[PDB]
Amino acid sequence: ISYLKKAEKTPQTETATAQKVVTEMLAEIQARGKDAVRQYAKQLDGWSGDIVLTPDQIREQTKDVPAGVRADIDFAIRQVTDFALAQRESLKEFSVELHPGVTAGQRVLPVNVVGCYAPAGRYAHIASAYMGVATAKAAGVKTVVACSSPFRGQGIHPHVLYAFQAAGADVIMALGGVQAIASMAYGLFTGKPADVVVGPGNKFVAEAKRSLYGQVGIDVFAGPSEVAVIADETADPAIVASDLVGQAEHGHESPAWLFTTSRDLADRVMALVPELIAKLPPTARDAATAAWRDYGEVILCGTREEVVEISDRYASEALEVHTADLDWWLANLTCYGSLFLGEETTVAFGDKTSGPNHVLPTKGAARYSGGLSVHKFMKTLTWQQMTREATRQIGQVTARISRLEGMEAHARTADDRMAKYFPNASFEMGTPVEV
Amino acid sequence: ISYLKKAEKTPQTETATAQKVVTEMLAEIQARGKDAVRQYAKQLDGWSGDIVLTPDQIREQTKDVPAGVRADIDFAIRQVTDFALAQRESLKEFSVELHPGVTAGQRVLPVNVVGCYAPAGRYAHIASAYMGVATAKAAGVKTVVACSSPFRGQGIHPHVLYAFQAAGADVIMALGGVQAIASMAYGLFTGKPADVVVGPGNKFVAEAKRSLYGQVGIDVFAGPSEVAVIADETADPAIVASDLVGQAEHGHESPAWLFTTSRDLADRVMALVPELIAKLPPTARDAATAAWRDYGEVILCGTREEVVEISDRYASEALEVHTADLDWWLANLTCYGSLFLGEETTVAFGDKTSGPNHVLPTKGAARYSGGLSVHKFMKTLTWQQMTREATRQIGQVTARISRLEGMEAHARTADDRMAKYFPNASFEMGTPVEV
Ligand SMILES: NC(=O)C1=CN([C@@H]2O[C@H](COP(=O)(O)OP(=O)(O)OC[C@H]3O[C@@H](n4cnc5c(N)ncnc54)[C@H](O)[C@@H]3O)[C@@H](O)[C@H]2O)C=CC1
Ligand SMILES: NC(=O)C1=CN([C@@H]2O[C@H](COP(=O)(O)OP(=O)(O)OC[C@H]3O[C@@H](n4cnc5c(N)ncnc54)[C@H](O)[C@@H]3O)[C@@H](O)[C@H]2O)C=CC1
Ligand SMILES: O=S(=O)(O)C[C@H](O)CO
Ligand SMILES: O=S(=O)(O)C[C@H](O)CO
Ligand SMILES: [Zn+2]
Ligand SMILES: [Zn+2]
Repeated sequence: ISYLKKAEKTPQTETATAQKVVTEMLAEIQARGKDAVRQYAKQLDGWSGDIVLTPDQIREQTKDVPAGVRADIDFAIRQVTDFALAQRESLKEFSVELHPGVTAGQRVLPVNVVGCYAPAGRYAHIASAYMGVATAKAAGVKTVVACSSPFRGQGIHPHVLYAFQAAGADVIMALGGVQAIASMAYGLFTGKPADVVVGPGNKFVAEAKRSLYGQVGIDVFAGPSEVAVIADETADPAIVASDLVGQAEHGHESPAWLFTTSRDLADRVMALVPELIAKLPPTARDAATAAWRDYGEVILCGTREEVVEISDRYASEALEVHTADLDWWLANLTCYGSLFLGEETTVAFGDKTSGPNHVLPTKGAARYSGGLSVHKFMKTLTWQQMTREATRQIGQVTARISRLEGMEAHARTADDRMAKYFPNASFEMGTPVEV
Repeated sequence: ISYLKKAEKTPQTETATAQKVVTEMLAEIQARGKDAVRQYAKQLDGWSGDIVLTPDQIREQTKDVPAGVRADIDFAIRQVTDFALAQRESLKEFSVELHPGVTAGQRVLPVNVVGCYAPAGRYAHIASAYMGVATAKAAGVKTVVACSSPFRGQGIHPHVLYAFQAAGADVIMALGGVQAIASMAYGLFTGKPADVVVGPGNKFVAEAKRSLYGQVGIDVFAGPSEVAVIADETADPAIVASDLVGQAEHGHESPAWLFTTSRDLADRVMALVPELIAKLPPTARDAATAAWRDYGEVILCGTREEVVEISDRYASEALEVHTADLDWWLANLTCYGSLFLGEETTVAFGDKTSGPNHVLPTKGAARYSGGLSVHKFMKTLTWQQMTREATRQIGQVTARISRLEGMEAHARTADDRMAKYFPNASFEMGTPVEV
């Protein structure tokens, strides 16, 4: 295992800056509520307008959105919705018998209110807007509040707004960043605090969601976008290089990783990536140049197993696999947000319209979670019921363990049932706690 | 809706104290690592022994655990495992065709390393020990690190230790509180950082997990225990009262709630609870007296619908239902951690040996999450693969949407595939970005 390109910075590098800003802003917002948010909206995003859009404003701001644009977004919404409904079917309710007379089961219930964030800064994240909202509706969530940042010194990008509306948002707000996340968490402006807040964003957005976990549920830590490509000698260096640059344009902090067993592939890609970046237009060129320099990495490995080991350690948001024997890679990789098998599909496809959600774990979160999905909006709750007969065993065990732990009042709830249901039975219910 | 008893305190009252302590302690542990943890163990828990238990120590400390105790714990481990294995079956892998030629699927994979906390302070939480570890093993997790607080002069309570060992823990540490949670998160002492940290504890433990979310996944915010009872005129006040007192003994901060449509039931319960508490031994009496006084509430409602409304808003960790027509309540209740239908079962049974997990959401977390389960250790990841033909539709939509967003490099990954796979095709790929 050898690093042909090592990065100066990682997803961890900017953590402290993000956490500093978020701690300050959240303190302010907790203390000063809506006034703090309007002021942050003013000073950060130059926004003095109304925050909650009326139906009139939405209609007005999207009236001129062309039919061909709407057709593309509607098509994407359908793909996302279809995959979401398939995922919903994968998680089932059930009941079982355990000890005789003990019935237990699992209920699967949607949350009531979701807040969805769609980012807008360098780019306007049209696709993010339907990724959150369409998924929440597919999960059967009753109320969906959606926010996106005022873009390029104006309001919500009209195509983001269209995405939100067509995906089924009930409330739309022109709010960005930390103040958006906090507003949705606390129910500022709407009076409807979210049960779950979802959606991608820069390091401040992702840290704000992470800090507010508890107050709300979340999808996943979904910060500056990442990409890894696993490639063997069959891979096409021109396509690999193209794919790396594709995510590098997200911004200065987006890492692009190449893991390969072919030095010839690595070398060609390392030559091609700067060339591809130089041909980009200004904003993308600016982002990708910094990202590739500071965060880009290339790792040469000797075997497939070493690639797997490295990939799993990196736990990339998105992982492309351009190799032979794709079944082996599906069977063996274990840590990634979203997997793209073979050359034909690619991350940008997943980003816009493949179907599976693009809101995905960054900064190692793929070690413990997949991305936004209907699963993040379903609660899996347990229920149980017993016969009186079942409590003969369950009760005596409960009383004895409870007493071993020191929990006398717990044990008495079992004693009381035994005395009531079976006044003639006599069991070892454990030595009463005296201290 | 009338408050026959209104609480002066709620689960939210103590949040500020918890956060202050946790912020300080986590800062110290980030700064000083193992040195801070050894210092906290000495100063908070009076422990200056080794932290990681050796195989010989475990054998030696569990050698005189009687056969009767072992049989009860083993029976409980069986019930938890049985229900866990059933829950595991409820979440399926799948693949589907979306747009023709687009294959997308869901992989369900266990995390690599889990940290389990079993509390020990007022009481020694034997059941908590198997709740975490047995569930992790049922999920297929290969490495389980297990911690419990030094209890009453010694290291880990011997019965907690037996539970950890019999449930299948790989590493066991004598370590409590925030320092335990932190150590498992950062892999201190073991060199094995957890992917997910689970387990219940006091307000500091729960806040530490919440604050470390991101570094690790977690189960849920599982702080000071809560109980709610729904009762109608059919309920037995002696049992209801016993059950409320059962959970109140957990500590000064444990809320016990009664929601009822019967005033007579309410009055008898309110008379009984004090009498029952007075009959408890000192530790439990002290805890329950304060909990009932400060946090206990009793609410009278006119209709079942009002009871559901109020129950859903309280979102209790554990919810007993002593009513007629239990199917209606199962159909209509939406916010609770774990549901106990009918009088026969009770929270204490679920705590020790019913089967469903007892590590459950507090402080309103049941609005967005169920308790600890195999689901908290299973990652739901997505994969996809495409034919070249599929990329004709998917690629053109990607390129157009990308360019609408301003993301030119994204669009170029589609352009490059269209040129390679279909050089003679002419699609609208969008106006290239110039800015
Ligand atoms: N992980 C995932 O699934 C996805 C991640 N992303 C990432 O989302 C990010 C989007 O970033 P942006 O374009 O900035 O949009 P954004 O919407 O995340 O950020 C814009 C907001 O952040 C605020 N902000 C910016 N700098 C600030 C500062 N220093 N202090 C306080 N507030 C500040 C702005 O005022 C505005 O309110 C990119 O890094 C992109 O890669 C995008 C899509 C999916
Ligand atoms: N929600 C759930 O599913 C469950 C909740 N529980 C709850 O767990 C709790 C256990 O509480 P404890 O007996 O305290 O056990 P614990 O193990 O949670 O707390 C003991 C540890 O906390 C530390 N600690 C205590 N006070 C501290 C302070 N002021 N500053 C710093 N560290 C401090 C101690 O030094 C020790 O390391 C109870 O409230 C119980 O109701 C128990 C089982 C299940
Ligand atoms: O490009 S998008 O903003 O649509 C999604 C992003 O690539 C995933 O991090
Ligand atoms: O009593 S236990 O500590 O075993 C579980 C507790 O009641 C759940 O909050
Ligand atoms: Zn992207
Ligand atoms: Zn209990």
